[PDB]
Amino acid sequence: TCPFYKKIPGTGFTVDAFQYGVVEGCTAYFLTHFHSDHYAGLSKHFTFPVYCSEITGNLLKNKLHVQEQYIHPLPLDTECIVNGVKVVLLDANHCPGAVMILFYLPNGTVILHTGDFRADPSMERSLLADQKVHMLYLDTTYCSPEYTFPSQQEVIRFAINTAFEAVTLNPHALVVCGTYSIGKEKVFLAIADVLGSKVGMSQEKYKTLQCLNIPEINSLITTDMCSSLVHLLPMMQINFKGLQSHLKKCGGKYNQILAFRPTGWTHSNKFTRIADVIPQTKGNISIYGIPYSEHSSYLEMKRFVQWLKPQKIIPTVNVGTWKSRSTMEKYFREWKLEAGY
Ligand code: NI
Repeated sequence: TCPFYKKIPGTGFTVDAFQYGVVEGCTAYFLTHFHSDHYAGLSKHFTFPVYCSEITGNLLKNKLHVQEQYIHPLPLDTECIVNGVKVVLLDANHCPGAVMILFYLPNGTVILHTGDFRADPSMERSLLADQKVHMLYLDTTYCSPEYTFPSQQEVIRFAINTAFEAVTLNPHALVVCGTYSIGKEKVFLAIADVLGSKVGMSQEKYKTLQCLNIPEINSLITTDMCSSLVHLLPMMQINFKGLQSHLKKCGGKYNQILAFRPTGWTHSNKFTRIADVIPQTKGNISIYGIPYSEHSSYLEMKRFVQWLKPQKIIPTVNVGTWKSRSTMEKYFREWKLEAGY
């Protein structure tokens, strides 16, 4: 049954709650972003109102075939009225089309649901600064102090320099980048840009990217693999067997693969600096794991919450074990005591 942390009190609303069947007394289903754990259960047969960003609405219509009459896209940073309740969508700095939702309840409570986010100081100057928030439903994916990682900018710098060096030394090398959902587009796009190539990909992936309103996308992506030296593959295929196989398919156009797997976190971060990262190599294949995250680090999350000073925090991630839940609640108390709220 629908967990409490997907329900907005004082409304008929749910958030990312599409896998429970008909939620009893839900008059509007919000979807924060197009990732499978959050959209699971949507299809062409869904007949209730879905509220989302324009980009998420493009993906609903074109990838899952949800009918147009049930998609209610809302513009960002704009006061809107839904079943008599004022709401605002804000940029979550997650994947394309991902939002946070501000709800202004009739009784005067103000709730922020972050959906999935990577906290950023830029948020401290949006519509959030203009009023107080009583309840925060928080993306706690990496809510433990061992989760440190570099800025997205330092990681893209490392990838571009690595790729440019490799292909300049060997103009017959192929670069491969893994993907399994929308998000992290900058990795493969920035590499293609420095090399003067388009990114080659499957028809289904090309379709997904064309839903995202990315400026100048017809210039950066293609389905013609033959004309490209940056290929996008499913993440699962980013291993020595999958890559040896792919290289065979290219028919002696290329004699080396440099591949990138942008993971969330990996334990090498506690010990290693981005400058200090090395690939796994076998034969003429090298694989780099790079810590490109689209979730808050522990310190980025902590800053955001200590700025916002909510009266109550409701975690939405890692809530399934008692030891996790208990540890998170202890961090929230430290933060409140340190900041004085
Ligand atoms: Ni997500």
